[PDB]
Amino acid sequence: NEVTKERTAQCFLRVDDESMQRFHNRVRQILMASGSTTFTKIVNKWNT
Amino acid sequence: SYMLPHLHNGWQVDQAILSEEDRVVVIRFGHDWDPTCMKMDEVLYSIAEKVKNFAVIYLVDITEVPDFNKMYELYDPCTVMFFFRNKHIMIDLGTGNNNKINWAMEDKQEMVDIIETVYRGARKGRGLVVSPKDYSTKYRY
Amino acid sequence: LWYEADKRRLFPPWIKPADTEPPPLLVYKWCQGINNLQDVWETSEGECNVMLESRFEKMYEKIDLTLLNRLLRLIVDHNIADYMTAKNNVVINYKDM
Amino acid sequence: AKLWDSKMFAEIMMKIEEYISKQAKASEVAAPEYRVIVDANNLTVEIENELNIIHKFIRDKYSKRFPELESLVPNALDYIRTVKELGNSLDKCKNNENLQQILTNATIMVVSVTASTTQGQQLSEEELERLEEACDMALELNASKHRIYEYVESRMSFIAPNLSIIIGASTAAKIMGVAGGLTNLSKMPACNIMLLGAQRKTLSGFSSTSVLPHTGYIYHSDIVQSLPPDLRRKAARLVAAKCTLAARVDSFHESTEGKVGYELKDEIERKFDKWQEPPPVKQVKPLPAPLDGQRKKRGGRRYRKMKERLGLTEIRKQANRMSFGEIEEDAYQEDLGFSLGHLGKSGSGRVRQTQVNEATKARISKTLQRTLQKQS
RNA sequence: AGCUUUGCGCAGUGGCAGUAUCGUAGCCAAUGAGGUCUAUCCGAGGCGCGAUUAUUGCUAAU
Repeated sequence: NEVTKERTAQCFLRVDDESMQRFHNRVRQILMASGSTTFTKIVNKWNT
Repeated sequence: SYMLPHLHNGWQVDQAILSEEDRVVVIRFGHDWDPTCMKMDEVLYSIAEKVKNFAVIYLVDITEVPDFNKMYELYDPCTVMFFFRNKHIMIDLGTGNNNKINWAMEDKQEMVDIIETVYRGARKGRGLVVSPKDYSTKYRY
Repeated sequence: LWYEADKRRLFPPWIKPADTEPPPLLVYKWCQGINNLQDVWETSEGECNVMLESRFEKMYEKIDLTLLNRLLRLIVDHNIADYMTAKNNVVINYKDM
Repeated sequence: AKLWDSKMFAEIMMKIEEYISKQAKASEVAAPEYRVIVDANNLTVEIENELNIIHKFIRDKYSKRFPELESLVPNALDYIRTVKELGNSLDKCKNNENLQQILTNATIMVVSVTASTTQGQQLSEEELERLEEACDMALELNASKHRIYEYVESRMSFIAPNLSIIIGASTAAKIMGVAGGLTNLSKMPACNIMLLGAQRKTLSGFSSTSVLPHTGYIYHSDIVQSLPPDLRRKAARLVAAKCTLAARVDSFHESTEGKVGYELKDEIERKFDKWQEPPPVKQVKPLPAPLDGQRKKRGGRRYRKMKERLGLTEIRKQANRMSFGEIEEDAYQEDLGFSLGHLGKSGSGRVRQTQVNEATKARISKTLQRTLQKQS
């Protein structure tokens, strides 16, 4: 609380289902798009 | 399926293998009424004109021609065999069997890929060629 | 357009889909702003907070071009707005159709 | 005031023409029939030459109440009808049925939005004895124009048999009345005959292609509209060309039985069903066979330039080298796995920076540069 | 007598581009090809197909 400088609330953070599903779909489309891609290309996409 | 030329007796398929020297003979052994055989007998339709230069496709019903079942192991529902200058061109897939494609696929580019690879390896004079794609899985995920 | 709309304060502070604040810092600022209110966490009288999170459904598709041109002529001269709304009206082409 | 007195002589002439046309309905049941068409065409030209000035007067007088509506409603008669309907108070635009019969819904909404933000002020009662009088005489002149339109359309079965069959007598009348007569348009190129009655419709925040640009009565004729929208322009050019070919014939009154008109119609229909003919048989060439061992090739300045374009530039070849056992900070956050290797690396390489090459500079095509020249 | 303009030929020197050249006993075309600005204006080729190492030859190595 900026006016009083005291811990008055508590914000619990979480990743929503939409973001988890989007990341899972991204990994899926990385994996399925691996007909001839090198291992390095796949892992670079994974790290990114 | 029905559009591609058909072979009726044992002599005709041997002649079709022998009556060509500068292309590859891709024979689809099986039953054209099979759901599996009809899945890829339309892929072979969609590329018959494209591969005219280096491939000719004949269809054979093993019931109509019960002469190659025992020798070439015609007991899977659908089989594809490649012949070059009267020589069965072995092809190394991801699957254990390296003499045939005993499953019907879906993409019209990969079959031309395999046929052109077979032709390329047969002009050199090999007996076993290596497919580009690996079929030890289905890449599904 | 963006440089001018920043030089002259066109977009108000509440419209920050993407401001100088990154989205996580946007979340932090928004939460701290909720907390910083005078009596936000007080309910003795029986008051209550409510919070609505929605989105304008099919906002992009339901934009009438002529009305958009009329709204755009307010902030920019007529020629540029006409160029915008003419650019929006254009043939979309797929493989065949 | 002056315009109303000017139309008085034109009003008397129009009454005389009405008496002649009513008699034409009885005489056709020493003052020949063709002259009753020629003088009527002159009279309709004159009533148009008065409609334009009365529309200008209306725009000048009504600009005090609403100075933007003329820029939004281009067509004259539409402007007179709109200023007659809206009146001084513009609150009569919401769900107004008679506005719809004149204006497109899009332009209805644009003029309503402009009516919301108006800097014009209300008009006095004196302005309402001028503007409404002018609107009434404008509607009267339009009624006279249509009442002679029907007569001219009926009589082009005789006055211009060749032109009245290619396009139909209705559009034939619409294109001969506005052109100033058959003799006038006979001196007119087909390119200009296309733009006969081509309204400069105000694009309502749309692509200029959407609101037909450079479109004339010939483009709105029944013959061209039968064709798909893509071929209409190509059809409009041809039909207007054959229209002027028949017009030059009809000006001097040859082939009154329509032999040249029928020939031109036959040519138009032949071109039309040639354009609509389905595409022919196209062979699907097979893919080329895999190549053999070796083939002899030529070499010279062209091959040298090909080797220069595709050659490994020193900056390119330096980027391929990727060092060994030297972690580097991941450049290009948005996509890692893009490391420049020895390019700009302290591991190895030249002391001086690898200078950029000029042969690899991006270049535009010849035809695209031609498009750039023409566009500018 | 020279000077000089324009088109078409023959060669010569040099520059530049190879995502482009070429064919048209295929079709249409100044009786209008084709039109984005500017359209009572503009106004010459366009389309479809075929050849192709994105014009084609030799010599030269391997």
